[PDB]
Amino acid sequence: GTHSHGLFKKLGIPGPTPLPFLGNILSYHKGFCMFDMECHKKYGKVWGFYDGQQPVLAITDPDMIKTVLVKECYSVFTNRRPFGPVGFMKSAISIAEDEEWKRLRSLLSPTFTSGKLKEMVPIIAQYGDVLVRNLRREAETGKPVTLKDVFGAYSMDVITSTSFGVNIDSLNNPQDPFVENTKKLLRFDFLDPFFLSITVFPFLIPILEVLNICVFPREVTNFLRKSVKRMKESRLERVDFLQLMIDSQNSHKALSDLELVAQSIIFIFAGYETTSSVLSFIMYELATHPDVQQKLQEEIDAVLPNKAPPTYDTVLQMEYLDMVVNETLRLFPIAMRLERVCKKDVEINGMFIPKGVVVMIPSYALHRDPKYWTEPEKFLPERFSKKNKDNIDPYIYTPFGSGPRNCIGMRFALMNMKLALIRVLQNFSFKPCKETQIPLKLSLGGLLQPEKPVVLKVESRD
Ligand code: HEM
Ligand SMILES: CC(=O)[C@H]1CC[C@H]2[C@@H]3CCC4=CC(=O)CC[C@]4(C)[C@H]3CC[C@]12C
Repeated sequence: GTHSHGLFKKLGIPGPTPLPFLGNILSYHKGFCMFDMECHKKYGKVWGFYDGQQPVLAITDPDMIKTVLVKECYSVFTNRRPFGPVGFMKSAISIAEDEEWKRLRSLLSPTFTSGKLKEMVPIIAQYGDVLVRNLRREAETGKPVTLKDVFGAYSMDVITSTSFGVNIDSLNNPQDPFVENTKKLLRFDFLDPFFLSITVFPFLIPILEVLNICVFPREVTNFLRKSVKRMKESRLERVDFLQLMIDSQNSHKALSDLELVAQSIIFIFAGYETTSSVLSFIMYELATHPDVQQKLQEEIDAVLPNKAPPTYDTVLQMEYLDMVVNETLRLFPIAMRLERVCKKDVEINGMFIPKGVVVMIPSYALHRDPKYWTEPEKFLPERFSKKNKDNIDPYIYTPFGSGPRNCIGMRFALMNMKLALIRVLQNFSFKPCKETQIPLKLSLGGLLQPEKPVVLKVESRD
């Protein structure tokens, strides 16, 4: 079982020595992120490894990265690594490929313009208020609060309302069937037995498609499909993603009906647990660095006096806030990696890359690389002080990727998280208990998350 295993020794590329059938996956005991640093540390600029039989080429040079992510994105590095039995979700933009990806992407971009984002701020700012009362209510009771729980509820509230115009406080209405289903849409752990099996036996993926076994829980997708077509149905009696999409069905185009339901499902999958994880990582950093939390609270109260409500304009005004957000994303880029399938023999910047190879950018590692980042391990928001910008390479730092296929939901996710932080920090402060793990521990699994969940105390500023 060493078919594609000769490739990198042939081209003269360095790397860890692959076992038959398994390749290098046994090196994943430490998790993706620490496998990526070790390889960087030990082979340097470039290296090669095998996910089962699948050869993966890591690159860390910013010029090489740009060529891949930007310059030719369209005729060579268009698609992501196929990853599992996927059924109708093959039409979701993050999963679609080549020409149909390109069609969806430009059908869906107008939905993410800045105009639309502003129509949406009074809708998401509403759940900023909701989150606050939920927070005071169980902070004036004492004591430890689980962030992932309060920020998950907030992330859900904001998705349900901007995706579908469904307005519920999910923390307190925990069983609207709409809360129950959408909550099951978590990010995939690719070190789970199921995905490691799939990686070693990818010839099994088609078999699973046949039995209609899918990585998106068929019971949840059923629910949303029936939900959506009913929403479209009883709407022929503003503003939300569903609506913007229903409109771009009225004149590549003819954004399909089922194509629409797929995008709706995938927007949830993309924004729900991502947004809640980052908010947790940030609020963890703010509790462990009162320096920074105090400075932010002071910045907020100068832009928004008398606990005044955040607007779009006052949000972009706050550059210490922006500093904290980015410095958190550096330390914890929850994507971990960026990947493109190389779909033709190509020659980029002097390195020959044979057709079929997965080219991989180790985002977690580059964000912690001693060259570009002084004291890489410490939470230092001053890195992003507008002084030191332009000392920041947009290809080293890539928490939302880069190029035509970057995070289409970026400015939304950024605006979402900031409005949440502001409303929270206008009202509360967050101290570390010692149910709190200090310092933080990342998971040995395939998701960038804390080992044990983050718990803190929440004091009302009154
Ligand atoms: C803090 C929250 C988020 C982070 C850190 C994040 C990060 C990322 C990253 C790294 C990628 C891959 C980009 C690449 O391959 O270069 C991505 C893709 C994507 N994200 Fe986000 N994301 C977040 C939230 C969201 C939200 C809220 C949405 C939608 C509402 C969203 C929708 C997408 C979509 C649709 C793609 C694939 C786009 C395509 O393939 O054309 N993400 N995200
Ligand atoms: C947590 C996670 O990544 C999810 C995504 C796809 C999910 C799997 C999908 C297929 C599946 C079918 C089963 O009957 C057992 C559970 C499993 C094996 C699921 C376990 C949890 C997985 C691995």
